[PDB]
Amino acid sequence: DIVLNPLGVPSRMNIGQILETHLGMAAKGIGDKINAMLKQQQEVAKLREF
Amino acid sequence: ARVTVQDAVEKIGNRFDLVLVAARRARQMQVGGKDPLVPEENDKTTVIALREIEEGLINNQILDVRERQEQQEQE
Amino acid sequence: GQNMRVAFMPWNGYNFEDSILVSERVVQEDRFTTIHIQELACVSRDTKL
Amino acid sequence: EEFDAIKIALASPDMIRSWSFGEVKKPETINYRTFKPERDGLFCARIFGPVKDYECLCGKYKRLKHRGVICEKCGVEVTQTKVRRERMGHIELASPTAHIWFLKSLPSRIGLLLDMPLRDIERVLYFESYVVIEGGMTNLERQQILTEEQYLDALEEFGDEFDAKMGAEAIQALLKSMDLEQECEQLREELNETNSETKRKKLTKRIKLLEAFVQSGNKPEWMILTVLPVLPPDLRPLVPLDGGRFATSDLNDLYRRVINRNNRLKRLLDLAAPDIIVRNEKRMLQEAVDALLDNGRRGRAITGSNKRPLKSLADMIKGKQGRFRQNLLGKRVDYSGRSVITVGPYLRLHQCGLPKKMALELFKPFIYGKLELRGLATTIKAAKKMVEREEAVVWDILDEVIREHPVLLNRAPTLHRLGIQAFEPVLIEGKAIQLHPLVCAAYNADFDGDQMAVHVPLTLEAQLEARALMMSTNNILSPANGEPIIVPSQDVVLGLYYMTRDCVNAKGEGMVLTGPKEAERLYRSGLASLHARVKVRITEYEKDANGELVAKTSLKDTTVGRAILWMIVPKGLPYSIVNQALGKKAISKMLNTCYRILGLKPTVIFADQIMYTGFAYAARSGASVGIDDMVIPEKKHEIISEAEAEVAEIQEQFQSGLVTAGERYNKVIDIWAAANDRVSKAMMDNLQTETVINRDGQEEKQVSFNSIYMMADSGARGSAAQIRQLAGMRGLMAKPDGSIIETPITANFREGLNVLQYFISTHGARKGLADTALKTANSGYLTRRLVDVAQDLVVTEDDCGTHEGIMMTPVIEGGDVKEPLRDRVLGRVTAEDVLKPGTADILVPRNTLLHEQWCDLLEENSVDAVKVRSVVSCDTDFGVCAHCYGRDLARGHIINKGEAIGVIAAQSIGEPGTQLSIKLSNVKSVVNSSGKLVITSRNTELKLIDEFGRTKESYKVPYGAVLAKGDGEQVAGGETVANWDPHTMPVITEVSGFVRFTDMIDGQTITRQTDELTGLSSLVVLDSAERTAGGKDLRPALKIVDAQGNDVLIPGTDMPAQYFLPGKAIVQLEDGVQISSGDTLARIPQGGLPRVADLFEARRPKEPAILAEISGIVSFGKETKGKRRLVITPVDGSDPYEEMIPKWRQLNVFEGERVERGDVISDGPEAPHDILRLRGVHAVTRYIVNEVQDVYRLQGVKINDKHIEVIVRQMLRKATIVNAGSSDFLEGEQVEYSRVKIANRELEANGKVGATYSRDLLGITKASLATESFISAASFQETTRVLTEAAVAGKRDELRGLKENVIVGRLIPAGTGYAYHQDRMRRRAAG
Amino acid sequence: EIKELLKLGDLPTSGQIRLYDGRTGEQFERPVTVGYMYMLKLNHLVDDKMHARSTGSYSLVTQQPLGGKAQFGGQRFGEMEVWALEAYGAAYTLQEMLTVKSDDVNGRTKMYKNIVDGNHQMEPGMPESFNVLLKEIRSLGINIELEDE
DNA sequence: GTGGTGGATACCTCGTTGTGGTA
DNA sequence: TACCACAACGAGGTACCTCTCCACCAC
RNA sequence: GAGUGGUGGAGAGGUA
Ligand SMILES: [Mg+2]
Ligand SMILES: [Zn+2]
Ligand SMILES: [Zn+2]
Repeated sequence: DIVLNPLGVPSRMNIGQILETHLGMAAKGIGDKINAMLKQQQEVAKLREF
Repeated sequence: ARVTVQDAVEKIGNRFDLVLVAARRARQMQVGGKDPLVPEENDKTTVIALREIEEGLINNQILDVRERQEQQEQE
Repeated sequence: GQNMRVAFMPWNGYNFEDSILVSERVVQEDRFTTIHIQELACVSRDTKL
Repeated sequence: EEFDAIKIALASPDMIRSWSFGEVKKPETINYRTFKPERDGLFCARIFGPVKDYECLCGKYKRLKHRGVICEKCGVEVTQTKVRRERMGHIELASPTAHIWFLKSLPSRIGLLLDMPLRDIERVLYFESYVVIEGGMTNLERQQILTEEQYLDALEEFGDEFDAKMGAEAIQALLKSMDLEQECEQLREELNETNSETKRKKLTKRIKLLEAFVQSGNKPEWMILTVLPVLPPDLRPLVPLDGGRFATSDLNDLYRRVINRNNRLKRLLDLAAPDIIVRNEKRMLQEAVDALLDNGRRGRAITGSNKRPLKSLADMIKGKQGRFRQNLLGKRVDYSGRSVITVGPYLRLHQCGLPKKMALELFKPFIYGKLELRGLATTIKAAKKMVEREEAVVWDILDEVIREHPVLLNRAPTLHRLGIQAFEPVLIEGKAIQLHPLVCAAYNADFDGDQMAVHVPLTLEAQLEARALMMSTNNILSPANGEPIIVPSQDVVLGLYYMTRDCVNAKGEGMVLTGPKEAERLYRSGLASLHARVKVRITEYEKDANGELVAKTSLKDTTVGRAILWMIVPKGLPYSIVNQALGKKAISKMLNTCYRILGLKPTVIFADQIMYTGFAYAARSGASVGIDDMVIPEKKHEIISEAEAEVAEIQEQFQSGLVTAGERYNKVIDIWAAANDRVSKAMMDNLQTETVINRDGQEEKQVSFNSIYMMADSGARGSAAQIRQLAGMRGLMAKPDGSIIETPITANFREGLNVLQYFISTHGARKGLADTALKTANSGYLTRRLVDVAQDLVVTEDDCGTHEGIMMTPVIEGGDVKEPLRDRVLGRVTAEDVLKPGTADILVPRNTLLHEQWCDLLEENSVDAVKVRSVVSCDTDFGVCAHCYGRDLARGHIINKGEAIGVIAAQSIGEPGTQLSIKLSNVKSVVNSSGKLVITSRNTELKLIDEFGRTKESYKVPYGAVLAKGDGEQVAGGETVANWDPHTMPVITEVSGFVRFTDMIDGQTITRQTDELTGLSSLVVLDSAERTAGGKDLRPALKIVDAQGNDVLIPGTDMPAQYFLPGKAIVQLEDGVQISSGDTLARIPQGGLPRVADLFEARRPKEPAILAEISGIVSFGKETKGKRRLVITPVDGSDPYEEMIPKWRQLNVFEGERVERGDVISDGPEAPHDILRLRGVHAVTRYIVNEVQDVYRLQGVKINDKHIEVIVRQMLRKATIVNAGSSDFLEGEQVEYSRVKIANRELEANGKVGATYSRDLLGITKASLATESFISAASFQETTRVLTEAAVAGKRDELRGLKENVIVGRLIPAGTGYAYHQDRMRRRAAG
Repeated sequence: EIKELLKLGDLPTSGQIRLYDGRTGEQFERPVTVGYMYMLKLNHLVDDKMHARSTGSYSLVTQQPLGGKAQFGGQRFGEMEVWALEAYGAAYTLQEMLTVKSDDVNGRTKMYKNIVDGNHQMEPGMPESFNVLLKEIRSLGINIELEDE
């Protein structure tokens, strides 16, 4: 959705956006697995376990 | 000269004299309605006058003797 | 703000010197359309006529 | 309507009346119900003309047919309404009053005119004391100020013979009675008897005042106002607020106050009030009119009704928002848009994307004209509504109007010259101006919300100027240095680096290709990657000596990416340009090489193509950053642990009490900086050489494809310091007090700091972001000061014909070559030939422009130094010639006549203020008994010659310092022969023999003491400040003699072998010893931007290095005082010179040696005043240029030196007179050097003696104010001062500078308008 | 901890994935970093920022055009930009930007009428702010005038 | 509405330039 | 009478955008 | 003889 500029990072030294980008992708990976489990409608026990 | 006028700079010798003689020619085309001797290809009078000087049908003394010639045949 | 998918790469110059290139689907989902409520006033003054 | 000089002088009351159109006689401004002005009020239409257009007040006449008549019922004159802002009023003041500019603009000109103190004149005009005008008795002398008790005592004493008055009428009568020619004759006869400095200065100030008055024809009575004029009413206007409440200007209130108090004084004068009451009202009237002329000047500024001080006439003229610098130099302008900028990569070099809406608004009358020309529009209203309906015919007409009609994309702050560039616009939808990515380095634009303006040119002259002068494809090279400003920047650079770099065995390496076409076919098909090392057949084109193009062809062992870029590179360049990996510096050198090889057309189209392919291949790489891409060197914590262990050991040894606090703290500093260097080195190694997993030769080690290292290595963004702060160690941050914190930030921006390290980092952050505020403010003030010094300079002559100039060497000081001869001398025009063999005995002719070929041949011949024509050496009045200037950087060829050099140099100096064998010379020496060579002179400097004959390095050696080598030998590197005593200065001799301790007796000049370590007696000499009565009149001398006692004669001179030693000398040698030649005798112990501003303002520094003033032998002249006078007596003439030295300030030279004209006496920084005064102009220019380029070289800023030479040439315009000849110059007059030059020219033309002079170096501020163009000085600074002095002298301005021709509103005498100005001035001289 | 979370998500642990190119279909050569950053939208909107002016209102004291997007005024062509035009040498552009595009009423009326008629020609004149300065010094009490020739 | 109008804060930092004081 | 503290004036960045707030008195 | 008022000035905040 947004193609940012990679050269904004190394000189301006805001590595918080890089770590936040990785952590955001992890958050959406978990949310996508939960959305997959709900759209397949697997199990309330499998939801509780995950 | 439609992107770089350095050929007209080499033809004249100086940017300010280039601007002055091209302004003289463009004023002659917009007031007097004289015909641009280069084919115009749907351009404005300033770039037409720069292209005229860039080709070499007009310099400062050429325009001066031309205006003096039309002056003496008018009088 | 809204959180949205981000790739970090040069893209044909269109993100050059702190610039951002935004997909169509950000506009199509209307993720960033704010509302601006503006006040215009009218007063009936009193001239001496 | 055609004036050619602005003449200014004082205003007679008759002149003020003849301006006027009727006396205002009532403080009522207008009415409150029927809003017409009153009769004789502050807006009275009978005085200041009509209100409507071609009307009267009663509405009788309503038409142009009554062109000008007088309405009999109102008294008004029907004209147009233009005369409402061009008629003036006058006020009949009852009492005379004092113009406050001539009372409080220091010096007041009345305090110097009447030779009376300002306190006494202030007490007179405060109505507190009387002054007698004339007195026949002997008790009261003329101009004797009396108090009121003394006044009434004079009344009861005489009362009839004298006349003592109080107030402005007293000083008015005194100004009438003072006789100008008689008192100036009295001054001229009273000056010449004695010449004391301060009184002589005041006397010549008064003679200049009186001579200026009698020259100008002003009257000294005219300083006292009797008829005060009134401004036109439409320049102190009265528009109300939205709710009917009327909000005025300040001037209506000030005029109301002075008119009301004038009416009350009129009532009290015809009422014949008591004298105390009428003098109190005269006091209040005087204070009101002084408030009106300058509110915040005399005393308490009268505040307005809204708790703010009122604005006076002086506060409406002068200021940062005065009339000059607010509405004359910079005007708000029509035909101008503004928008947020964005990036257009799809453009070309001359195009910008104007939005539809802004372009339809900006070109609105052009659209009207094309609509009427195409027969669709017949009237202006139909054209207006056809544009405001926005039809498709209007969009087509706009698309035809825009076609090749440029627009000027200004960006403010427009610091340097290239902040305005003209582009041919292309139409886009949207709402944001698109720029090229090449011009946003010239603009210093970042597309994060920067806004830019769009100014249109209208006339044909302006469209041709914006095409042929201000196009983006004409200012390729900056005028600060001939290195191009269209450099690719960070993204094109990442793409071209990723193109032209090579791996080891990537994909399809070792193939053989027909050329770039087949190679790019391979890469787009994907059968070979961009980093395979292949062989290609390249048909490169060598351009010969003339403009012919031969075609050679061979096989090159290159990369596929280099073979693809060679398709872009035009015909005329070699291949080694592209054959390596291309960083940013290599790409800029590509563009510069292409420029000086081919020209201006292929370099432009090559720069556009190189931007296109750089963007495309950067996108096809995908250079992304991750958190694994910042690799931390895995041996960081181990060396950190060893560093903290050893610093804990040093802290424990301190707490035990072995070492001290300062040495412990410095030990912590060096330990942590050494560990920081180790971690940074391991980090850069562990980042640089990491792609080692390879094959097909072996496990090979190469440079890495790491993304952070690639973006830092190509020159794209950030450097090794920022990479170190990311990955390695953040380092030792500083407290704000200039200290270094003990514990460093041992973390970085990947592991993340803790609280304390982040709180430490905020110190440097806030110090940087307040540093930017003070830096930008002071840089802007330096830029404006340099601009308004350097206005008056243009190219005027084609050649001044001189042969003088600066001997130009490559600067070599310190330890390293600072600038090569190429970057020093390239562009100049050679003053003389090169008279040295070198390699081929080259003799280039004088008056020769230094091309790159000529620079290459002089570099090959290795000429040591060249004399070139400098701008400060030119011999043309009012501007400098072309050949003394040299190369204009933005065009490559010589300077075309007319181009304003001074504003170019001012912008290019003041713009980076936001960025901010052996050889012996001058040697008199002797080999001692040990062979270790000492030096007996002061101005000896040791040189390091090369085996070619040129210079490697240069060092200054102090007097008496030791030297291990002889002359001519070739000592290898690593040998530091610099051997010096760090604390003491030796006083060595040069003859041999025995010592007789004469002229030193224990008790009054030497102290008997013994050293506490060796037991040997030492006769140390005590200073003359603590001596007895017998030591205040004699200098001790070590009479060094031979073995029997004869004072031997030094061969060459006739002076005896004595050594007048000063105090604090530790004499350790005793009697009966042998003294060598050169052995020791005794011991005597010891920013950037304000630096540039202090050098240019020409200030005397805090510790002036005292220098000598004449040649000869030096001795002491006055004793019995701590101010030691020094008689520097010449070897041929007498000495008129002495000097006062402070007590704590030491002396470095001795009274036995002979100095030259202008020797260094005392050490430290030295003032440019005395530098000029003893050395001369070429030396002071060399000093100023080297000392400013030191700052601009430390921060890494490229500036050609002729800019600083131009600024010094503008600093050196004046010249004061040491002796008159036959011309009309009296003595010591700070006059312009051009007038003295033409006066001596005509005096030698008709055969006269000529006038001598002396150049003087004024600073920026004093120079630009001392400029005789009073419009220029008044637009710069101190407006009340310069207007007062110009009005007194009756000056006129010749209107020859760009600032006054911009104020007045003609073409400037530069650029295009220079031809018109020389034509107009030869027409005006020709009739 | 973030790499543990990514391994829970069945993602590449470094965060970098291998993006393609939607333009030409093919692959980017090197792995690209992709995630979800929280983008704001600030209060600097381009509709409030963009403003243009051809011919509009004028001040009362100096007869030069107004300033500000509300009053439809023009951009101040300041002192630094005057030095930029000076050091270029565009004397005609500087003169037409200080007289007919600005505070000179007769010259700007002839300019507007001439541009509508199609001929771009310039008749200059003394600026109204300079006349204001003349009236202000003359009312201050110092005789300043324009001496002919 | 239409002429009249005088008092109870301090908190820059150089840097020239002019002025009374004194060895 | 030539140094000298001391006092007084005179500088201190350009361009832009948004908002609110505007003398008392008085027979 | 054919519509119309902020600039003026202060204060506060913001952008580059
Ligand atoms: Mg920015
Ligand atoms: Zn009337
Ligand atoms: Zn010269």
